[PDB]
Amino acid sequence: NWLGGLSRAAFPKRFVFGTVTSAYQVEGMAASGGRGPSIWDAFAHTPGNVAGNQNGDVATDQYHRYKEDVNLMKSLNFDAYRFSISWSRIFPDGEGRVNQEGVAYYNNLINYLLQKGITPYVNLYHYDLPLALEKKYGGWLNAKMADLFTEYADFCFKTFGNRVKHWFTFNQPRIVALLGYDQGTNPPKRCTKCAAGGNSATEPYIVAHNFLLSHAAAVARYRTKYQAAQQGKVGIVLDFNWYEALSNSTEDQAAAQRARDFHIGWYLDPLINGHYPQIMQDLVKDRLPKFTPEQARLVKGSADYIGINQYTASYMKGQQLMQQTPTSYSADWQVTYVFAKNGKPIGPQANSNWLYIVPWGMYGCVNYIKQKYGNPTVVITENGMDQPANLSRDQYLRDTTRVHFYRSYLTQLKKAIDEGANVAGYFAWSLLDNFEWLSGYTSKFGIVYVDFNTLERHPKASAYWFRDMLKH
Ligand SMILES: OC[C@H]1O[C@@H](O[C@H]2[C@H](O)[C@@H](O)[C@H](O[C@H]3[C@H](O)[C@@H](O)[C@H](O[C@H]4[C@H](O)[C@@H](O)[C@H](O[C@H]5[C@H](O)[C@@H](O)[C@H](O)O[C@@H]5CO)O[C@@H]4CO)O[C@@H]3CO)O[C@@H]2CO)[C@H](O)[C@@H](O)[C@@H]1O
Ligand SMILES: [Zn+2]
Repeated sequence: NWLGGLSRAAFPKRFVFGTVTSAYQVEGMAASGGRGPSIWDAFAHTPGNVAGNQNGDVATDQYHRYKEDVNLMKSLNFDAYRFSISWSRIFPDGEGRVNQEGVAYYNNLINYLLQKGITPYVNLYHYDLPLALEKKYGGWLNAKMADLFTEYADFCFKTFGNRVKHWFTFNQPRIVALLGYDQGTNPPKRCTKCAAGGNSATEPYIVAHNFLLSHAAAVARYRTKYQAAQQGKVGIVLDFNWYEALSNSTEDQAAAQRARDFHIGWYLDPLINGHYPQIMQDLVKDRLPKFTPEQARLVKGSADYIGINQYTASYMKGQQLMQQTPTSYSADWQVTYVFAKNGKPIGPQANSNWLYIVPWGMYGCVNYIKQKYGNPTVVITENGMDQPANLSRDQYLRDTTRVHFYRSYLTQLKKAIDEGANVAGYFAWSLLDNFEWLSGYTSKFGIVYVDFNTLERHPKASAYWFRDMLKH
């Protein structure tokens, strides 16, 4: 059977299923309704930055259509919806004056969700730093971001927190650090060679440190001011792809473990244990900022749950560790990526070149966190795959590969949960085809097809798969 034995009965009582979007990727009205620009508006409006010179000005127009989209998610039997608030739609300059029209939108969206029995899971930040803060403060390079972010979070808690009980601060700070400040391919386009300036060896570490301090400060504000009355939770969303040793050699096993530590441990060791991974301290040395005892104690235990975005897996090959002139965060790991073993690829690729379909990576990641970090409450906050550009509507709708993807990945998630992993929920990326950052509209991740000419929504086979799997 096409469900392959999956249903709500196959998961724990009260396990949460949802779909996910992010503000810039779906809302549209990017320069309307009082919204100020983000670093993504500026970046996407520069010729050559995004596929087809596309941008999120209109995107899926969820701003106008949100009731349609909520009706659709309810009809597909989801329990929850993860979306983000655009900082610059609330505070067009990132601080100071509140855009009341922006506030009204999120009130309307949250209220409709609740009216329809869909639980809002709300991200405060999803790459979309207000342009004004980038220009005035230097963005995430500036330790002052902790104060600026805390003040924004405080406003959101006060304004929405009587209704919203599930918050996330950040989405994938690793990718902000990597793409914004190591490779310089996402805004602010910083790197050692980059026109904007930068230093691929130092800035990714400064940026990560500031995300951690900002998360901790926002959570401290929630707990001391709002939580007694509101009784909600705040976590963080971190990407984690699985790393498997290419062989059972000491060097390959060490390499895979180094990759895990530089990828997820970078954030989870501070959040769970109050320090960076030992290997990162050993290899990165004075380029890795030091938490004071007070900061470390603020960061430790500051996530009520850990969101994990899980997509893919790689093999890892290792080498003797060597003294080397620092060049970048990526090069600091001293590992070699490998995508085949015994002459067989680890899995076929989706439309995105980085996205290898490897369902057992889901089990890898979930098991690893359970065993290493004392089984923290985890929520799978994104999982999904993409179709390419230029298909016909019907080809988009017959998304047989995506159906297989969800059945296989969720089977592997079920295996990990059945072995005792503390996973509380699962969210599909994405509800809708949307603006996929550098890929623009050339990458289709949705379980619902969006015709980008007419803006019409049409559920794909994977949407109906979820509907069948999730019927109550
Ligand atoms: O995209 C859907 C949805 O997901 C969330 O964010 C995504 C994000 O959009 C993607 O950009 C990001 O992609 C990263 C991959 O997950 C990650 O595996 C990949 O790793 C690179 C690595 O950075 C790179 O150094 C490495 O290069 C090696 C070469 O492969 C070798 O041949 C060469 O010899 O050596 C170099 C380095 O030693 O390769 C791998 C790629 O295979 O990096 C990607 C970024 O480039 O994934 C995110 C999720 O993990 C987001 O929430 C949503 O908004 C978004 O729409
Ligand atoms: Zn519209």
